[PDB]
Amino acid sequence: EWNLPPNAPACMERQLEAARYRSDGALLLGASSLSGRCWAGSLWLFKDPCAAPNEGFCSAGVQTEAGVADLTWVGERGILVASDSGAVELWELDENETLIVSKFCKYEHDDIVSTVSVLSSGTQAVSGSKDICIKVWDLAQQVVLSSYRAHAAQVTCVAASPHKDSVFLSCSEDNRILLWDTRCPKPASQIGCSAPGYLPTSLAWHPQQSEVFVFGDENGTVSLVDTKSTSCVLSSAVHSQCVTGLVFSPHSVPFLASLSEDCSLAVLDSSLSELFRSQAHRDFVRDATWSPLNHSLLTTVGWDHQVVHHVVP
Amino acid sequence: RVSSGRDLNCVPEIADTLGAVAKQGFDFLCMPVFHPRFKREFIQEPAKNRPGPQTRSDLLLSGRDWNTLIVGKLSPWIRPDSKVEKIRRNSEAAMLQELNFGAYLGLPAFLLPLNQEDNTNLARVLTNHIHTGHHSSMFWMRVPLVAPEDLRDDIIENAPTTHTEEYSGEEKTWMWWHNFRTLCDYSKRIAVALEIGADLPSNHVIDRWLGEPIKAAILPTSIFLTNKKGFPVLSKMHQRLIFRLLKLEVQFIITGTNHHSEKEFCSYLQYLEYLSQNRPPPNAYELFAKGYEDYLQSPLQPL
Amino acid sequence: MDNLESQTYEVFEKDPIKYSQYQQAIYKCLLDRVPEEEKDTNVQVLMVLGAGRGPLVNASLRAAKQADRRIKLYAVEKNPNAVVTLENWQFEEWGSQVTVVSSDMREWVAPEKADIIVSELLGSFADNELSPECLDGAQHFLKDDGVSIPGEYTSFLAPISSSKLYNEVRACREKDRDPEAQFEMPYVVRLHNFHQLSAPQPCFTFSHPNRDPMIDNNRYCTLEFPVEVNTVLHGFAGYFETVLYQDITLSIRPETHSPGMFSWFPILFPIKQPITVREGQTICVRFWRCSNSKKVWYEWAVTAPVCSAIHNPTGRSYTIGL
Amino acid sequence: MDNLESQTYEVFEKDPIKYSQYQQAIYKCLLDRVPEEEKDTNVQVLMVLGAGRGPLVNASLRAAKQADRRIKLYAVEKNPNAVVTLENWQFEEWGSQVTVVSSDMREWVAPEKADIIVSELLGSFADNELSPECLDGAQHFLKDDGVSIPGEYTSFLAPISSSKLYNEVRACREKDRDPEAQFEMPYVVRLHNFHQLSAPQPCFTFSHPNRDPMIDNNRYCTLEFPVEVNTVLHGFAGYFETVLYQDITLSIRPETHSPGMFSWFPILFPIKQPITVREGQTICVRFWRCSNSKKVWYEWAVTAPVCSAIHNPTGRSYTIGL
Ligand SMILES: O=C(NC[C@H](O)CN1CCc2ccccc2C1)c1cccc(-c2ccccn2)c1
Ligand SMILES: Nc1ncnc2c1ncn2[C@@H]1O[C@H](C[C@@H](N)CC[C@H](N)C(=O)O)[C@@H](O)[C@H]1O
Ligand SMILES: Nc1ncnc2c1ncn2[C@@H]1O[C@H](C[C@@H](N)CC[C@H](N)C(=O)O)[C@@H](O)[C@H]1O
Repeated sequence: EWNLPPNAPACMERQLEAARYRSDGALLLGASSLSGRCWAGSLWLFKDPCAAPNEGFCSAGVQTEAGVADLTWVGERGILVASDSGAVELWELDENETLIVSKFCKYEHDDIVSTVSVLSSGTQAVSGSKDICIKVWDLAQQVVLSSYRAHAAQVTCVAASPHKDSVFLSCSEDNRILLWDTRCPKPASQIGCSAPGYLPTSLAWHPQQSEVFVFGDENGTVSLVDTKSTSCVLSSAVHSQCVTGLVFSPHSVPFLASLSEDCSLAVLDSSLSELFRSQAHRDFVRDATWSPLNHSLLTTVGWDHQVVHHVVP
Repeated sequence: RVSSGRDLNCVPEIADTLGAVAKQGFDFLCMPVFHPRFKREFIQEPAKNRPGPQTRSDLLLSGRDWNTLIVGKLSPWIRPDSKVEKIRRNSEAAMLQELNFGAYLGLPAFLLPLNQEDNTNLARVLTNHIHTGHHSSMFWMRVPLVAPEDLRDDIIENAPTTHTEEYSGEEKTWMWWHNFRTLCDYSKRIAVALEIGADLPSNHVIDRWLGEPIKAAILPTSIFLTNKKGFPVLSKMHQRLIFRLLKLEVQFIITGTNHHSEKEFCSYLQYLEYLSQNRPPPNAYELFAKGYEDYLQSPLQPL
Repeated sequence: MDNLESQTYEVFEKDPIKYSQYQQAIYKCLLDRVPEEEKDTNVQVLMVLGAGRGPLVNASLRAAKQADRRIKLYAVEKNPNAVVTLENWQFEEWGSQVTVVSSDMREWVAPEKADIIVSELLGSFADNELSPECLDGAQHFLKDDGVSIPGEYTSFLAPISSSKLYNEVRACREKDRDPEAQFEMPYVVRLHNFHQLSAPQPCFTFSHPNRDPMIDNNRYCTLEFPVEVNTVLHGFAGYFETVLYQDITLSIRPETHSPGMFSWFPILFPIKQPITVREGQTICVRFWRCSNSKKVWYEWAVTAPVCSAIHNPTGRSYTIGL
Repeated sequence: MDNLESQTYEVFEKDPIKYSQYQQAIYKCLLDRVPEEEKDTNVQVLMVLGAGRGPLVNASLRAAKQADRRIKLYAVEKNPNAVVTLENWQFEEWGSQVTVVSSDMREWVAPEKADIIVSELLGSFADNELSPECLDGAQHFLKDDGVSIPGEYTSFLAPISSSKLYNEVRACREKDRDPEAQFEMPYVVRLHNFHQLSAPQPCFTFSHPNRDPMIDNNRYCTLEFPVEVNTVLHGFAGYFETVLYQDITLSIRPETHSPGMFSWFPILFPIKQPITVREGQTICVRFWRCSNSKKVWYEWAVTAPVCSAIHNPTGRSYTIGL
C-alpha cells in the first residue's frame, strides 16, 4: 500500500490472467475475479517488475466493467482487452503513465471474447469469441471491418502473423486450425495436421521463420508445424494437462516457453527438448513474458496470484 | 402477453444485473452459477486444493428470487464426452457439482447444451443426478434448429460447405435430441430449449420438432432485421415460427448483445409482445378447451 | 447422506431460541474454562461440526465477546454447497479467525486438538441423524479434557391414538415396494388430531465425549405405559431433550418444551395394525437401535396387552445411511 | 457381502484345472524369486487372500515342494464358517507353517509384508466380485517388489440374440420392485439357446499391484460390434481372461477357453427392449463401472444402430456391496 496511485483500486482480483513486458521494460497485468460476490477484472502497470503483484508499488491501475479473458499491448501506451462482457476494449495509457483510461468499449461479440491478437501494422486487430466468430478491427476507427463465422465451435486462440497484416492463425474446439489470409476471397484454409487428433488449445508464430508455428493441444503435447509441407514436423509430450499458452524468447536462436493446467512452466529448444521446468506455481499458469532487458529472465503469472521471475539456463 | 427471459454469459454483479433485466421487461434470467471461465480441477495436485469460495453466495438472493427468477447454465468448458480421459473425469465431477448447486438453490430450470452428435456420457451423468434426491427442477436442452457446422460461412478454401441438399443431414439436430432423451428414458424432467438461427432450415426439418416437449425458444439478437425506422423486427418466415411457438405456449429467451444501439433491449422484447398481441383471438372452442390441452381423461361410460 | 437445500437452512436459521441457547451454552463454558487472570493469554480453540451456513459460528463469536475471552474457530461442513456460503462469510467478514474446513468430521485430519466441539446434529428423536456416530468419529481431536456441546441427549416416547394419522400413513403406500413399508418407518409430523395415551418416558441416551473402552451405539429398551382410558393404539410419538451445557437445555418433550422453538416437530413411529387397549391395561413397547458399518435403523414391537409384528426387521423398510 | 455356503465351496473345489493352474503359477514364480544357491536360506512369505476351505493353501504347499523352495503361509478368510474349516486343517495337518487369519483383507493389520499375495476373487465378468477393491486394500502389505497372483484380468463382451433368454429375464419380474428391474442386472448363465452376433472384445482391465498415484477403479468403455446377419439383439454375453503368472492363464472366452474348466459360466447383461439389427450394421454398446464407498455397479447402453435407455442408472436395480 506504500504507493497505490489515483484511479487504482485498493485490491487486485485473485486470478492473474496475463503478463506482458513493454519494450521499455515495464510489466502489464490483466486479472479477473472468477469467484466471490463480484465478477470483474482490472488492469495494472508495474514499472518495477519485482514489486508485482503488490497493489502498493504500482505505476497505474484500473477496474474494468467485467473480467479480462485476454489482453495485449498495442504499441507502447495502448492496452487491448478481451472481455467477458462480449466487448473488445481499448484502454489508452496516460501521457504521464499514472492513469489508465477507457479509449473505446465496443459490444460486438455475442458471448465472452476469449482471445485477441494485434496485427503487425499495429493499426488493426483480430478477436476470437465463444460466439464462434472471428472479428477484424480498425483500432483508430473503433469499428469491426470484417466478421467471420469460419468455425463450428468456440474459438480458443487467434494469433496474428509477426510481419503480414492479412495473415493470422486461429484454432477452435471444432478441431480446426485455420491459416488466414484476408486477401483471398475464401480467407481461411484448414491446415491442421489433418489426422483428427486432440483439440488445439494454444498457438504461436516463430518470430524469425515467418512460416513455422507451434500449437499445443488439450492433451499436453506441443507440436512444431511447417505451413508449406504440412507433415507435422515435431511433437513432444510436454504436459499432463491442456497446454494454454506458447511463448518464444527474444533470442536470435529462440527458446519456447510453454504453460499448462498442470500448473507447470517448461522451456524447450527449437527441437522441443526440455531445458527447464518449474513447479513454482500451485494453480494454473496463465501467461509467460520474457524480459526485453534481460533475455534469460522470464515472468509467469498464475491463478495462485503468484508473479514469478525465472532464470533460464 | 409473452413470458420471456434474458440470456447472459456474464454477470459482474448479480444484484444489479437482475435489476437491469427486470427494468428492461424480462420475467427471468439465464446466467451461470459458477464463472464460465473458472475451470476447476478435481483429481490432480496442486490445483485440486485451490482455496475457495468456489462461487458466489446464495445469500445474494432471496429463496423466492432463486426459485422464480434464475435459470442456471452449465459452464461451457464442461465436456463429459471429451475424447480425453482426464477432461472427461473433471467434467463428470464439475457437472455434478454445478447440478447439485442448482438443486441446492432450488432453481426452477437449468440449461445444458447438445452441440454435438455424441452426448452419451452427458446423458448418463444427468440421468444419474435425476435419480439422486427428490426435486421437480426442469432441464432445458439447448438444441439449435440448424447445427453450427451447417451454418458456417462458406469461407474455407479447402473445406467447402457440401452444397447438395441432404434430407437426413438437415435433420441431424433432432436425432441429437432424440437419442439423448431416449437414453434418459423420456424423463419428464427434460425438455427442449430450441435455438432459432438466421437461416430457418427447410420446413421439413422444423416439422421435426412438432410433438416435442419444447419448453423454451431462444432468439439471438443477431437474427432481428431492422425496419425503415431503425427498430428490431423479424422476417415473415421467422414470424410464422413465432406464432406457431406462441400457440404451443413456450417461454422466449433473448440472447446476445444489442445490435441496434439506437434503443434499449426492451425493443426486441416489445416486438415479441407486439407479435403476441397480433395473433387472432381464440375461437369459442379454443376458449372452452383452454385448460384441457394434452390432459388425458378416461372416456365416459354413460351406459 | 443427502445435502440440505439452501431454503432449508434458511427456514430453521429463523429460530428465535435454538441459537441464543447455543450462544449462552458457549458463553458459560468459556468462563468455566479460562480463569479471569488468563483472559488475554489463553485463546480457546473452538470447532463447529456441521457449520451449515454458519450461524453457530457467529454465535460462538458473540459468546466470546460477551465472556470477553479469545477463541480460534474451525468451521467444518460436509455440504459443499453450504461450504460455499461459509467461505464467502469468512472472506467478507470473519477473517482468518475462522478457518473453514470442507469435509466430513469423521474424515478430517485436525491440525490441532479442540477445547470445545460444538454441533447440532439432532433430529426429532435425538440420535436419528446419527449425531452419535458423527461425534464419535470426531472425538479423537477433542483435548483430553475437552467439552462437547451438546453434552448429552435423550429421546422419549409416548403411545398415541389417532385414526386420522393411521389413515395418513396408510395413504403412503407406493408401487414397487412392500405394500406395508409405510408402516415401518418414522414420520416427522406436527401431531394434531391425536390423543396421548400415557406420559412420555425416556428411551435412548447418548453422552459426549464417550470414553468407553468399547463403544457401542446399539440399544435395546423396554417401556411400560400405564393406560387409563379405553382406546386404540396406532403409534408412538417421539420427542427429545438435550443438555447443551450444564443447565442450558433444549426440549421438544411437551412437559418441558422450549418456548418458541419451532425447529423440530415430533416424530411418529406407526404400527401395521391398530391394537385395542382397555382401561387399566399396560402398553409394553420395545425399541432397538441397530446398525452395521453402512447404516443405522430402528426396529420396534409392542408386547402388551397383545403382540404385534416386529417392525422394520433388518431396516428392510427404512435405514439412515452412514 | 454374503457368506458362501459349504456346498458351494465343495462344488467348485472339484475343478480339475483352476487349482493345478494356480499351483503351476506359484511354482514358476517361486523359481524366478529365489535363485538356486538361496534355496535353503531364503524363505518366501506367501499370503492367500480369500483362502476359502484352503485348496489354494495346499496348492501353495505343493508348489513349494516341487520348486524345492521354502515358504511361510498366511491364510486370510472373512467367512467365519470357512475359517472353521481352515483352522481344523491347520491343527490336523498344516501345522504352524500356515497361519490362519480370520478377517477381511482390507482390514487386516499384517505382522509382516509378503513376497506373493495369491487370490481368486473373480466372477464371470472378472471384476464383478470386487477383486480390484479387495486387492487394492491389501496391497499395502505386499513387499515393494512383490508379485500378485493373479497379475491381471480382462473382461469381454459379445452381443447376442436369444428370444429364449429374453423371455427368461422377462419371467424374472417380482412384486414390490420396479416392474423392469429384471432387465437391469446381470445373470450368470450357461448360455445355450442363443446366437453370438459378433466376436467378443475386451472391456475392462485391471492390473495388480496397482502403483497409480491416484487409484481409480471406475471405467467407461465404448465397443463397436460389426454385425453381418439380420437379427434382434437381446443382450450382451460377458466372459473374462486372467493372467495368473507370466504365461499361465485362465480363460472363459470361448476362443481361448480353458479346457475342462467348469468353475465360471458366462454372464448375461440384458436390455429392456430388443433391437432390430440389419446385416451390415454396427452395434455400439457402452459400459461404465461406477462406485461409491458402499457399493460398485455397472450401467450400460446401446447407442447404435438405435439407442436404448441407459440401464441401471445409479445401481437402482443392482449394486454389488463393499
Ligand atoms: O368421455 C368424454 N367425452 C366424450 C363424451 O362422449 C362427450 N359427450 C358429449 C355429449 C354429451 C352430452 C350429454 C352428456 C354427456 C356427453 C358426453 C369425456 C370424459 C371426461 C371429461 C370430458 C370433458 C369434461 C369437461 C370438458 C370437456 N370434456 C369428456
Ligand atoms: N459428518 C459430518 N461432517 C460434517 N458436517 C456434517 C456431518 N453430518 C452433518 N453435517 C452438517 O451438519 C449440519 C447440521 C445442521 N442441523 C446444523 C446446521 C447449522 N449449524 C445451523 O444450526 O443452522 C448440516 O449442515 C450438515 O450438512
Ligand atoms: N475382502 C476379503 N477378505 C477376506 N476374504 C475374502 C474377501 N473377499 C472374498 N473373500 C473370500 O475369498 C474367497 C473367494 C473364492 N472364490 C476362492 C476360495 C478358495 N481359495 C477356492 O479357490 O476354493 C471366498 O471364500 C470369500 O469368502
